[PDB]
Amino acid sequence: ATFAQALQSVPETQVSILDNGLRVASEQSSHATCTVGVWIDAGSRYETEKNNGAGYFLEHLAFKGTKNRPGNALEKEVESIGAHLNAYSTREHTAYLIKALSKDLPKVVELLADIVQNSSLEDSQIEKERDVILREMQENDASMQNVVFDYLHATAFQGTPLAQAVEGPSENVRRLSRTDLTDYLNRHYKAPRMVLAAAGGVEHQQLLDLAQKHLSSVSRVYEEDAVPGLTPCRFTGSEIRHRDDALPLAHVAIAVEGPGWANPDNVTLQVANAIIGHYDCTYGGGVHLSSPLASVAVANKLCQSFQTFNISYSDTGLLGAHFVCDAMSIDDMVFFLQGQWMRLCTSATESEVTRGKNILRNALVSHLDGTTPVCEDIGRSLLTYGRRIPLAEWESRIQEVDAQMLRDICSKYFYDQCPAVAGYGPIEQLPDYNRIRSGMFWLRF
Amino acid sequence: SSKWLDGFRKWYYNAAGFNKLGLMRDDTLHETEDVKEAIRRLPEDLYNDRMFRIKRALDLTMRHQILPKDQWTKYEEDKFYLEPYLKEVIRERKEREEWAKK
Amino acid sequence: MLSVAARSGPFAPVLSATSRGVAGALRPLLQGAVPAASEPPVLDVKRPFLCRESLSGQAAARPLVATVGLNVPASVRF
Amino acid sequence: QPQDLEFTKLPNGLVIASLENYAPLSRIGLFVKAGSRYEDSNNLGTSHLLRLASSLTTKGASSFKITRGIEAVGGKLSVTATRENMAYTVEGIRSDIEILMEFLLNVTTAPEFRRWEVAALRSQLKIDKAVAFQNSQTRIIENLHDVAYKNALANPLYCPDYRMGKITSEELHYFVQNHFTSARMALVGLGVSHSVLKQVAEQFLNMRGGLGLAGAKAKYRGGEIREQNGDNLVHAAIVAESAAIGNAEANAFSVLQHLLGAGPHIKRGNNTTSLLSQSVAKGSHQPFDVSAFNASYSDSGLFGIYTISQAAAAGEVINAAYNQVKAVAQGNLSSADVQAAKNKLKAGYLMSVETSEGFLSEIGSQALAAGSYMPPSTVLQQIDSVADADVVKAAKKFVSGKKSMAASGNLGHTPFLDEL
Repeated sequence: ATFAQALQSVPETQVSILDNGLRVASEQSSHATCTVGVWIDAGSRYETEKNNGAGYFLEHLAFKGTKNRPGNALEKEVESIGAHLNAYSTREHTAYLIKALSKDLPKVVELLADIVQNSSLEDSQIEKERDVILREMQENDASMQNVVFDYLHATAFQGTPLAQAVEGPSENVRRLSRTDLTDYLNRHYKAPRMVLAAAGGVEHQQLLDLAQKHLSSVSRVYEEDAVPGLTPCRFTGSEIRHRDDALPLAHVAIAVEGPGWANPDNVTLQVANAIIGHYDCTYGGGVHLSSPLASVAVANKLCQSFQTFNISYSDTGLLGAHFVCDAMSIDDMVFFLQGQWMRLCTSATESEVTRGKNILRNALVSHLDGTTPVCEDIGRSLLTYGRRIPLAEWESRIQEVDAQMLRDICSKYFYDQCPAVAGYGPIEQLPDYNRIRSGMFWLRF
Repeated sequence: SSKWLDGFRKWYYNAAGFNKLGLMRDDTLHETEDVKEAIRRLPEDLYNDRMFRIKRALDLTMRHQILPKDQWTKYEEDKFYLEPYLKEVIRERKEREEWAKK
Repeated sequence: MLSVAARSGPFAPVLSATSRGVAGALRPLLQGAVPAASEPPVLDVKRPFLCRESLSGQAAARPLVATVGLNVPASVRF
Repeated sequence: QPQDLEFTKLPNGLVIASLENYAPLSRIGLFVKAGSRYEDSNNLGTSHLLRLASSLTTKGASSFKITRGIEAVGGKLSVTATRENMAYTVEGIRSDIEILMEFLLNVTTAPEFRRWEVAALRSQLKIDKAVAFQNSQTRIIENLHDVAYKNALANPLYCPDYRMGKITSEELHYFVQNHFTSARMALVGLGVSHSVLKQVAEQFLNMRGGLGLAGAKAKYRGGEIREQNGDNLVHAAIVAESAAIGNAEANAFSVLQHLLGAGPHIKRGNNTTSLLSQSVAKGSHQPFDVSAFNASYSDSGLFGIYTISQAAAAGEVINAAYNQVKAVAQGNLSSADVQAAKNKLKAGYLMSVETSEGFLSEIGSQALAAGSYMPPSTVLQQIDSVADADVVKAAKKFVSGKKSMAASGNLGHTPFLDEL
């Protein structure tokens, strides 16, 4: 069987629209377990720096009780069937998802009926979640990777709603009140911004009947009739450097502005990342990895680990690399990393393009294994693209990438650009911004 | 090839003159990356024997002396200890080069 | 018969420890010297647990299973 | 449309099980009974080095060729190990996975184990042990299994600090020639047919005896280990002997595990239907986490209580959990609690077999343990046959046994085994 018709044998996601504008999408497979979730366009980018932690505080409180099921009884409704109830919030998308069995498919929709509609916010829960979130961020600032990524968003998107963290500053956490959470729920938990996704052993018609009978009362109507626009954000080439020499080793991330979701050359950028890839100190290949950055990083013992990311948002994003290493090699890692980017702008040959295409194909198919990743892709794709892209379309878009358009796209996005730098730890040998800006181009080109 | 080529090989082995410093053939090989890797892959006994023979040769060439004729390394008793390791290193380098070609 | 170290005949210097702040005229026999040993590898700062919500799920319930890979990070799952 | 998994037992003892998914991607694993169970004191840490040294040169493929050819087609090579068995896995596209098996079989069948490469990755052993011991649950379970057994299961997953630099390639050759035999292997395929798997088994796999070396029966020891290391939280595992895999009481012990609480079903929840969490929550007012530990092996099992607590509150947390189990063992439980525990257990099994990794791991585990693959519906059916009286018998089995204790942290107020 050829890969194309094997990819065509995957069942298609079925999408339908209620009269509220809420989208309902399902994908059917042969599993005995299903994953049902609600995806809302309500992140930290929709906040106005006085409700900067409203989404995090709400997603803390969302499993603490409704106006019909008071508190822990809701927990029993999840725990007496073995379902796993989960939630997360990015800067743009907020998901409440749950994994259960198929026989419990109606009743569990009931939970997603009243999690996003009839949340009850008791005040004792408000101060309890207030100091829980305070010690949660006091725990989370120890993780240097989250600190570096939040610093990168702070220095890359200065003065924009996309710089602020999902959790927000500590002063708002001690300042969010009941009415502000009510206003956030009224403005952002509306009907046309919500996608009910299901993956696994579900049928689309039964899911539609349950979705109608439960979520037909979601608002669709505005409070003050003022549409919250999702404005463009100004990327700013800059640096931020937090020097703390007591830390054992440093985390450094360098990014440039990338296109987002709607631009198809994102797929080309993914192949570029698949040329450079990732490396960790606990790998197995050694010096014989195909990535030249990883091979030189294990040959000279430069870094503890590095990875490449392509983070996207509405018409914007970040595209770059993040490495943790000891201090004495930091600039050398930068030099080698920058050199790899310049090769992808100048000397891209078909062998590494074929290798990166194969890596992206295998990673893309193997990522969509499991009802929870399939439901995540359905909800995120209908929030971002407005439709679910079948994997055959992804295969057709991948197959059109050769070396010429790869180095064209990489010269567009990487060559002679102003990056955003975020360093944390013993970063004295991290070079000054003029050295990185000089490393963004070659004099031999 | 039968009659005198082996005899000419014996005469050339006597004439080249590393046998009268106690050296074997593979001690005389100039280091490259391949030869250094093949030396690095040697076991401890052959490595220590090689390094002692090399510094004995340097001691003898300091004083402009040679070994006594009974201590000259014999042509038949000369073992080619290094060249399987060197051939394996050359083979894997050629594999890496032909992969880098395509 | 006091002097608990001298209660044990051969186990006098094992039960006791005798540092010398100012070393006198006579040197002790077996001066002793540490070998230049190795160093442990460096690791990043870990995740502390300061609340009940973060600690949930951290208690082990299944046997320890380790996994290595050629280009995937090494992991351990409980 | 996922038609039927086909099963085959060759006369040399080799197992081949494959399923025709017609998937875009294929996953092929080889399951060998070659864990840390099969080392005596002479060759400790050999299995760890072999797990790390799977990607070395082979008699038929070099390590440059193996690494570059696996990364050239985008496939994945992984080794997953426990105390009992090891598993080798390749993941790829259907059009390439055939030659991927070639690489896998070299790694299993003809390793050269050159001395310089083994000397190279002993440092990788040290780094991997440090990374895996960065979590405290690892060293708690390692010390717990060391204390709980005398021989053949007290051997660690991770190599001891003295054996690093002391493992040679001859010991790895001995381990391969004595435990990678024919009748200790199951070859599992997903996204393939039977004919290609039978062909590659006929090519590479059909040369060794099959019985190999047995082991040392895992005699129970008991006792306690207390490691004072100065952290903010104190970890303590108290276990006792329990039934093995394939016994009629392993299902009752798993039901008792999920009845006492084995994981949070709600993110940032309060663990309402967990009995141990209920008792310690009504007791204490500090951060904690208590759960039930189950670990069943081929001929033995351990069941017990895992507690993470504060330094000055460890005694009341441990005593509250232990008195909760003592109250369970007297028969103070409801039938709806056992029904919810069975729901939790069968839900965990069904969501464990959903991905291809978990599915192929379960097929390989079933083939190595019983030699006869059973459908998930049969597993749920024998889960449904557990009565609450067998759960009370399992709890009384835990209470009236010789406990093994492993603790780490500030042990100022952590109790002992006789004090419980």
